[PDB]
Amino acid sequence: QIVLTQSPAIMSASPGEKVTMTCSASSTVSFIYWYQQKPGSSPRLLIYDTSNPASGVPVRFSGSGCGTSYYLTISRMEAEDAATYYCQQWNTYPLTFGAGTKLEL
Amino acid sequence: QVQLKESGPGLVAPSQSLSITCTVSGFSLTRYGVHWVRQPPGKGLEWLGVIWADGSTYYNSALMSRLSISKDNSKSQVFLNMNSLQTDDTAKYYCARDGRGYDDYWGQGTTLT
Amino acid sequence: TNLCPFGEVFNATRFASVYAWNRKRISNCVADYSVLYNSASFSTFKCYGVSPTKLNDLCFTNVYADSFVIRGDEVRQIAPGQTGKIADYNYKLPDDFTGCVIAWNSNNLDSKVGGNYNYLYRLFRKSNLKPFERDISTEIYQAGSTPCNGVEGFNCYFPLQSYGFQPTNGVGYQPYRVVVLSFELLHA
Ligand SMILES: *[C@@H]1O[C@H](CO)[C@@H](O)[C@H](O)[C@H]1NC(C)=O
Repeated sequence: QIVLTQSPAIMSASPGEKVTMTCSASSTVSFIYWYQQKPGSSPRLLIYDTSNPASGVPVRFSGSGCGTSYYLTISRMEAEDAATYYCQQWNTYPLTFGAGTKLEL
Repeated sequence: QVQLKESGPGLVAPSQSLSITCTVSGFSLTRYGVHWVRQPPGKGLEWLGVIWADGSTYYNSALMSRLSISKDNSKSQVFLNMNSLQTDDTAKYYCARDGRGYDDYWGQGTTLT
Repeated sequence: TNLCPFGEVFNATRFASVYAWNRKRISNCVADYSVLYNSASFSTFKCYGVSPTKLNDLCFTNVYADSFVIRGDEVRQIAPGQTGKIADYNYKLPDDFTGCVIAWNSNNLDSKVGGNYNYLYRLFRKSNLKPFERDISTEIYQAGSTPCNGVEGFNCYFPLQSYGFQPTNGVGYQPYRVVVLSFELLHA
């Protein structure tokens, strides 16, 4: 399956300007894993099935989706700096990595 | 600590070959699985991945000539070698392990070309 | 009079493991099977006491739907009267039955790279169940004359174990989804 991604280019005036993340996929996918990256250096940290967090991440996250399209929503604080997101599917090979670019300043 | 570490990263040459090794400690290669992912400069990452107890292999690639896994299964290291990899690939190479879930740990190595 | 609908029963996602299965009740709707006839691609239908022709113009007094995730050998096991791990431990089904049984293969969704451990099944029991009853229990199994005192040890096992389904799965092993319906012909 190929997956396709959209992103804005945007200038903020405060936190609390709500944020949405989206991925769209060529064919049915049942399981997806949810990841955030900070620019400049790229360790990896994971948010997994049922959208429960790993250790060491803020509590305010929730994710629910519909077929060929996945969404999770974030409201406040450091994510405005910190969030770049990738979406990946684990139902059958090859495990395509996906692509994109996102920024806020 | 449970650890992944990167060893003999490739260094600049006119010759287009490059080598990199990654080393694992605090778990055995017979007990979990480790997955290998590559990033071109200025681009998203690109993936090669396999699930095993030991000795198994799985691949999908756009090109596979000279290409199959290379491994020193004394727990010492995993190894990559390609004739033209310097121009084609590997600004950075990354070393990563997976378990059943929510136990996934990542190591980063930087390759000079 | 209006749609039930069936789509919430059949089409919906993330349905139950073999034990702690679920029961749903359906009333006051149009049968309208023709949409099922057209849409279905289901690799098995078998019906007991009824035929797929002479199926419209039937009034069913109560309708119940039960959903499962299963490994293909169990798909033959789910027939009445059989023997095996399932028929002994889990979801015993009586020979006196009036339903019809539906199965389709979910490997594109249910299987997992690295295994979908969340599907759980029970391996030892002191006796074998009567039809349509559940157990949700744990009392550590003793395989000797001495106790293992409610803790792990010698000849002492936890009764629960995890299925694995993968890419390139054994075609008989790989996961299946099974739905069962029960009817009585006594009242509108
Ligand atoms: C199942 O749900 C999907 C959701 O997009 C829909 O496209 C499809 O028509 C549904 N199938 C049936 C049989 O209702």
